[PDB]
Amino acid sequence: TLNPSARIMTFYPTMEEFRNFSRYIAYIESQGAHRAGLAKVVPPKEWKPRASYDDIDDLVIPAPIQQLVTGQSGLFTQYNIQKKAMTVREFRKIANSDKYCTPRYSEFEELERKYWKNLTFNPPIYGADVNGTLYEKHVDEWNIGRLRTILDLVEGVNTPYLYFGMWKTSFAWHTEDMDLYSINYLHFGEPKSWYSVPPEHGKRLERLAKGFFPGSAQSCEAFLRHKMTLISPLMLKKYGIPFDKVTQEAGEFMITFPYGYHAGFNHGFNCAESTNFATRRWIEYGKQAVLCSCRKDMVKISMDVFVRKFQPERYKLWKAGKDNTVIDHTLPTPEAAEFL
Ligand SMILES: O=c1[nH]cnc2c(-n3cc(CCN4CCC5(CCc6ccccc65)CC4)cn3)nccc12
Ligand SMILES: [Cl-]
Ligand SMILES: [Zn+2]
Ligand SMILES: [Zn+2]
Repeated sequence: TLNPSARIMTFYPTMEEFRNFSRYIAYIESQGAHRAGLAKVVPPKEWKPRASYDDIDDLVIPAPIQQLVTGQSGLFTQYNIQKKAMTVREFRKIANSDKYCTPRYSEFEELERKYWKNLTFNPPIYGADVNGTLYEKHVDEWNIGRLRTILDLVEGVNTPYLYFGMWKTSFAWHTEDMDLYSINYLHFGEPKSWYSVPPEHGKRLERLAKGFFPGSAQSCEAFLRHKMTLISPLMLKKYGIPFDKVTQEAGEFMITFPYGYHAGFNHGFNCAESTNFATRRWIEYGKQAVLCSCRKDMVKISMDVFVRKFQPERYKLWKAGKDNTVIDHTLPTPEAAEFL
């Protein structure tokens, strides 16, 4: 009944609302935010995670990736080529050069058309998965480095990663590892555009992708976890896959929800910080997540600790294999009770 449209919702918390992260996640779920699989949270103007970003020029990007894209007719495969380490200074120079800078554009629709028309040409460099934070030590509100969710019970899923983008750099269709939530903050720079498929329609996307990449499907059941498959919004529209789009601007947060498929691209030189987190609602998703058998650096979490603590009644039944729980993607987290 809440957000029946499953459209991306935007939230504007006051400084008071913003102070308790986990409570605010529970609040947005009470509002139906989770149904779209992606939500935007604009922080109060007074909030800043770092005073300035002018001291990061010598920050090392250990493994930049040149993103080679192959395909046609809205279906593409992205291949990553690891390049040697570069500084933020060397990266920003390449990002803003004539070769790699953002093209001239009026409306977003124009930039998006240029993205889908040129993604296979002039492969850009993505300064992705840099272990680190740009948050100052004293920042207690929405600190990606120290979120303090139930995911902390596990103790690279709890650690922050930095992503230095340039025009046309992309993230392929995927859900988070272990079908967890994620938080993404755009520290500075040019926007980041996102596409999302509601969790309730996530199996329709997987079936479509399997139909298009049968070689990839037979090799690995969870082949989208490789984060190599790019599918244009027009292909999604053509095959009746429901989706929504949103542009994230500097100083805004994006939340991805369990089993929320998302993809997107960077408009130009930017920097985003990201991590995974959990709520009590996630435990069932973690228990039922279809994982990637083959690829290296694929995250796996032992669910045992979570079932023992939050589902003790179900522990023996689940470990036995008799746990037949069916996930209702429309239900908010149990923590959302105080708002319902
Ligand atoms: O703007 C974006 N850009 C890039 N990526 C995005 C994105 N996601 C990326 C992942 C995979 C992150 N994951 C971290 C741990 C790794 C880094 C290297 C390593 C080594 C061992 C184990 C794990 C890992 C693998 C990789 C998930 N979501 N979602 C939304 C937005 C973006
Ligand atoms: Cl800069
Ligand atoms: Zn993601
Ligand atoms: Zn695999």
